[PDB]
Amino acid sequence: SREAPIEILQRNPDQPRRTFREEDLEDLSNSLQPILVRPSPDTAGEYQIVAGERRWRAAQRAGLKTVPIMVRELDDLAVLEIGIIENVQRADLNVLEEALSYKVLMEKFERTQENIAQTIGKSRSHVANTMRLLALPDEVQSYLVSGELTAGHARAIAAAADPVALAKQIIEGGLSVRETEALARKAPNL
Amino acid sequence: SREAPIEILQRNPDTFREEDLEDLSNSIREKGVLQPILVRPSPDTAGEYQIVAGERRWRAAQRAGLKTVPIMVRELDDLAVLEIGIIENVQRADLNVLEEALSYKVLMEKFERTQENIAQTIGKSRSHVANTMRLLALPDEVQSYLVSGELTAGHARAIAAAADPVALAKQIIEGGLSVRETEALARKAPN
DNA sequence: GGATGTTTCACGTGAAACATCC
DNA sequence: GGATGTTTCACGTGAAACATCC
Repeated sequence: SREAPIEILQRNPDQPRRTFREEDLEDLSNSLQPILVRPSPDTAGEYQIVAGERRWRAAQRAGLKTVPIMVRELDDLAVLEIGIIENVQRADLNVLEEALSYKVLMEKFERTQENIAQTIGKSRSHVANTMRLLALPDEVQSYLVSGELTAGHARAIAAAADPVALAKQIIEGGLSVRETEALARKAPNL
Repeated sequence: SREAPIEILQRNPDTFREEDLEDLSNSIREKGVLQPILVRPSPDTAGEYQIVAGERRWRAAQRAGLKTVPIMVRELDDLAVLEIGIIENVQRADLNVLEEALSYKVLMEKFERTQENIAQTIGKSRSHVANTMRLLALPDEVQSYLVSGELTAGHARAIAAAADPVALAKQIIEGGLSVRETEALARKAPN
């Protein structure tokens, strides 16, 4: 890990516009984990960030003249890929955003579930079940982000026919996940 | 600490997480502002006060719809700055359970806060605050297993009240027992 | 009665087990 | 056979219930 001026690092225009909560950044600012960089295609002696955009922003706030980088050369697709795998590992994301990240890793980057799981540190089951939530009706996906349903609830009624009817039953009756599992079990499937 | 209308307080002109504020709001809703707000006479108004410490609970009380909130006309004592420093550090949530327990013990002893007070402040439940602190009563051996990972909070908490906890900890690790199992183990201690 | 000490157990998670597809 | 699709259920957390102290 080489020391580098904070001036000569730049964010990746290609990988989507990451925004971070002021609170989280003010916290980090106030708090020596190297930033993963690669030689800048735009400049010559400058580096581009592949991972650690938060700490970079935090270091700027903390007023450091020079910040620890760790360089490695990397295809534009590899930097897109690491960008998504980093974003998932952040605990900020919600389950639908998390599922999309898994779908994109699997489609556009031809990764196996088992691959994604090993990479992101969860289990394959989890990766699989998370993605399945994208198959749910819009109505049911609304309840997931509103908070009216939990992942556990939604996942247990994914395989049912007329999930919306079960979701309504769950909310009205304030049912547990265990209860919904028994409900969906004795209901037809599509 | 005199009770004062929420109307007559104002912020220091020189972000708080919705979740955290909704939580506090609801605590103040049930138990009321358990920790006085430090104020000083308003330079802007005349009969109004300006807040020196407790902007969060003020905002929380407004959400809870309290007509009047407990104030204390007082400046920031070095102990007040030590106190805020610890309460901020706990809220960060980077810290581990033993560090968390110490923070609660110090808030309770050196700053004479009630468990219920600490809970409302830091946003966990009283039980939790109580049970977390109890882990400090465990032998060093057992506290080692908590940070090593060999035991979980749930395990340790369930054998705190036992005599010879170390013997139970050894039983747990050797037998790879669940928390439910340890609860049944400790339950059949004689008393 | 209200602060503190301790136990009990319903909860959603998460991954292992099982089922089906490629 | 190994990836993927889905179900089942053991797990620790977390907070309400219970117990004890002043």
